[PDB]
Amino acid sequence: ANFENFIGATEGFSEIAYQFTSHILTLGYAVMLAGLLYFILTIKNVDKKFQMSNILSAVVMVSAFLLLYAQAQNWTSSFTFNEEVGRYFLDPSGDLFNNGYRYLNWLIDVPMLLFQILFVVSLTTSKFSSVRNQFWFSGAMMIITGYIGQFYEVSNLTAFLVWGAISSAFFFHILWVMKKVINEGKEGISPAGQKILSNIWILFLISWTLYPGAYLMPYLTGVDGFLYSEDGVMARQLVYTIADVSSKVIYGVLLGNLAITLSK
Ligand SMILES: *C\C=C(C)/C=C/C=C(C)/C=C/C1=C(C)CCCC1(C)C
Repeated sequence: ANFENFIGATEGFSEIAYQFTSHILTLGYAVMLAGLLYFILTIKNVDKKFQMSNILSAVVMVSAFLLLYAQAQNWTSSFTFNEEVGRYFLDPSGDLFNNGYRYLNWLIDVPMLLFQILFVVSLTTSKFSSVRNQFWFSGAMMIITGYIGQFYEVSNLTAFLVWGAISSAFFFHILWVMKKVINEGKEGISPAGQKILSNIWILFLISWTLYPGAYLMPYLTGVDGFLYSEDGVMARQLVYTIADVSSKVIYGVLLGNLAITLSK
């Protein structure tokens, strides 16, 4: 159904590819647990008016920890070692590699990552509810559309790219609203706070952009290329993990540093 199931059923995964993926996916949820503690223990550092950011971050941590731990458990329990060939192949008796776990974490997270910023920075000419509604509708849509096309990653590479194209449309609209929010939030805050808001915008752009990259990591070097193999799966899962810590944990950390900066 997905690229990881196909490669695991045809050429198979080497011992290092399988060992490396389960390791990156373990490090993935382990830092979410660490992030959950950081946000809980640091709430006393920010004034009451900003604590909504810590709360939102902590709930994202929980969602990330639970679902990413299941994604890892699903990966390891999805392949078995064939001593006769020397590689890990799809196990007909297991439940297969399912991306729905990662895609459900995204759906729960988008509304909270985009909402929490509006609890630290202030808008000027924009309306609070107008920005929030645009963030929730388009953030959900980019995800349900990215999940619809992900079903044809193998079955139909045309629908894979069209759905990913529509999903991107909603994605670039978010970057647009996120840019006005950071421009308005900069007004009336000290130069120190502005610098952090600039770092946040840059981290938001790269981190969220990493996702579509992994969505295409295999079909990047062609239909018979270096990444159209077990290496493309190692790079996709790796890219997801980097974007996962950056867009969820690092992003939330920077917001807290901003809130800390604002109370002076
Ligand atoms: C886990 C938390 C968040 C905010 C995840 C965000 C993920 C993306 C922005 C993914 C975007 C996609 C794009 C742009 C196109 C293909 C489908 C994706 C969902 C991977």
